[PDB]
Amino acid sequence: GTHMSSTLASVAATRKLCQSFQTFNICYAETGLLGAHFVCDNMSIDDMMFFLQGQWMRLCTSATESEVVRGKNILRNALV
Amino acid sequence: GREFGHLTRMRHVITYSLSPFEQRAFPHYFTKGIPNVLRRTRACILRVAPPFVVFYLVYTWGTQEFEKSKRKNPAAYEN
Repeated sequence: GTHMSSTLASVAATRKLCQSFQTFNICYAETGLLGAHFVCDNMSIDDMMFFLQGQWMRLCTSATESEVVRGKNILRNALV
Repeated sequence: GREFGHLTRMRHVITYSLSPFEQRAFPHYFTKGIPNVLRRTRACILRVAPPFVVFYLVYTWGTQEFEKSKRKNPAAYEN
């Protein structure tokens, strides 16, 4: 719900902006697609996109240590 | 009321676009622009110009007629 660590997930749960969204990293031999996919209502797409893009920008400009540690733990758990 | 999301109902229309940083801002500006301008001019020249041509004819006649009116009339000073 609204207590999700991911700020985008928390916003989506709070505002009912998205039925389901997920980030993907589909790698190929020399290229790949890095991004997100979401399912939204007619009147929500814009907002969701906004927040999604904002999230990216945060990581590009202001990424903190605690959230990076959480992401590393998530990646370790996914790998194992 | 009038916002993107409920303006109209459209189905089965696929649109393909391109990034503005992947395409040229002036693609075939003269090779295709100049023929297109001529086509547009030709389609409109016979609906826009003829009224203005009439004005030019009226303007010239009025200017000439006004000049002629101010000119001296020799017959008036005869006798």
